[PDB]
Amino acid sequence: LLVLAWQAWQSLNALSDQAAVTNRSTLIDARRSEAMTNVALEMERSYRQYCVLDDPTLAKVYQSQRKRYSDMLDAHAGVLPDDKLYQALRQDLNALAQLQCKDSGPEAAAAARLEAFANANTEMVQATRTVVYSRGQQLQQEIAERGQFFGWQALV
Amino acid sequence: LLVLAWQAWQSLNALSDQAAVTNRSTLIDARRSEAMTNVALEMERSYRQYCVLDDPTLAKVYQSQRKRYSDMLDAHAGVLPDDKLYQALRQDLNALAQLQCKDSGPEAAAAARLEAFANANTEMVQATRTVVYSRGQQLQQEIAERGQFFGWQALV
Amino acid sequence: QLADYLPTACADIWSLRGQAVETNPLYWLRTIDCADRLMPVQSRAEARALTDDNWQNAFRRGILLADAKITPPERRAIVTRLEALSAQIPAQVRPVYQIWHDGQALQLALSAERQRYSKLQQMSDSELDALRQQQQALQTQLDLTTRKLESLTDIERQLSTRK
Amino acid sequence: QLADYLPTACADIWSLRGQAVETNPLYWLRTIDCADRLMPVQSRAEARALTDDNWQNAFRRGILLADAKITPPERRAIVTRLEALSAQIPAQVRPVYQIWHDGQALQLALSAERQRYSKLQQMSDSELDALRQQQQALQTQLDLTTRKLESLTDIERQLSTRK
Repeated sequence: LLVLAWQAWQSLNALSDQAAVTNRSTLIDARRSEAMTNVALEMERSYRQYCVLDDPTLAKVYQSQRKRYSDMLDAHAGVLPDDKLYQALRQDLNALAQLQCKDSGPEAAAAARLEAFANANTEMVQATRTVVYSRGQQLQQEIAERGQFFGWQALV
Repeated sequence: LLVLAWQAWQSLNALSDQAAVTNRSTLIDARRSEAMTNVALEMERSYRQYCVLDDPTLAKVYQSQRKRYSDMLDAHAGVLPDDKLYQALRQDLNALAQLQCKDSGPEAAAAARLEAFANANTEMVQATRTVVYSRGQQLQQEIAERGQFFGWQALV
Repeated sequence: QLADYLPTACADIWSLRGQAVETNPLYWLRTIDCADRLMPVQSRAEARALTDDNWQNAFRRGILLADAKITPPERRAIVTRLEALSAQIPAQVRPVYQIWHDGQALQLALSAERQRYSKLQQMSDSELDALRQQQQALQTQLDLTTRKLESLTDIERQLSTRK
Repeated sequence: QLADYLPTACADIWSLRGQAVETNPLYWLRTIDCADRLMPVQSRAEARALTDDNWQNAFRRGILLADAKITPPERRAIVTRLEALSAQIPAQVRPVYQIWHDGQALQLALSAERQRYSKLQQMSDSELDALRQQQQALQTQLDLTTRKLESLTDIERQLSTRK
């Protein structure tokens, strides 16, 4: 019957497109989150080193790193369902735009917000990993539903 | 006949299992490669800082990082199709065990070796990401071809 | 044939003048041995009534004010002045004049030596103070740099152990 | 009344020996004149053979070897020797003894002051050398530390540029 051929075509198209886009998006999201955490750690290190060792070149390097992190954060908003957490990360990053500390170490509130920034970035990478696993499991469940439909059609 | 439908159902379930395991393995491979490159960068930083400062505590930190990278390398042998470059990384990492240097800087042979090690680690991450595309595209192509073959060859 | 006046008091011998007596040194020795035992303020009081236009009066003024504790500007002035005294002097008093001149010479030489010693001591103290303060500044600079190094290494260790 | 011998003839003042001129000071003014006006080497040569225990002989020996750049130790020794023998000084001869002792003792004081000044200068130079070498050591420590800091910053820059 024509129904079998039509459903085969739809299955091919849907499964192929979903498999390709899910693989690519998951890989991009994982790599982006890992680079996010790494540049956050580098951000903290550059901040501390500039505060201990006063030098405008360290400030320029920190500016470049902050711009890179802001760009990379702007390309990850559409994946995490809760926009509040992404906006909080953006606000913390923009709060870390200035380098100010009186003593050798950073400002006390600066230290607290840096620790909050690190914890939030760790939670961000965890949430991105969970969403990636969710997308993979969703592909698995959809293809399982297709298999169940095939089994129901097997009754004839 | 119903035997064809049963075979299609079983093949689809096996394909679902394959898709899930491929997704999980690919994600863990990407994460492992990124952590590999980050640990290599931290290795370089720790080596240079210990050579400049001559602090046994930095040496112990470098030993811990080297052990972590050795584990990570041991947990990645079975993915890369070729073995020469992986064995080269293993040998380079093992030989980068002692910290021998003069006048606040690694000796010239050690410096060139470290550079080459960084380039080879970049080649590792590139090759494993190529294998990632290979596995994803293999799953995509094989599911598409199986679907099209079953749809076209069962039109009667 | 020269008489002796040593046993008698030195006041009248110091008071008397005349060319007849001036040809004998013995009364000059009497005056010099009386002047030191005299009260320096009383010596100044008795020498104030003297003048400097003649060699004898300037000579005895030098004796009277030499033993007194005086600042060496006027001592230098009088030892530069007594060349006029040397311009007119009989041979009898030349030896004692020479001895007095040597005495004043080593006096002012000792004063100049002690002033040179004080100047060198103060110069050495000043240079020592300057070198000590420079050392303190450089030590503070080393403390600052070693604190910076220690803090930087500590932040590196903390970030390493965060992982 | 004392006989006058104003001309100075040192060739026979040893021969007179002072047995009859002990009351006339001009004898020892002649002695000091002929001592300081003559070449001291002949004075030392003649004083070598003179008596030492006799008070007048020791006195004249002291005058005749008082010059020719003699070392301060034996100088203080000999003036103390005359002070030990200062019990035989005649009253008429007392003032010249007093002035001679004052001159000699002040010469010893000047020499001691010179020695003290030289000693203070040499301690000052030693302390300056010690402080200079300590400053050099601390300066090389500081430049080593700042070199380490510069190297650390340079490796940070290099690794940042690596990415």
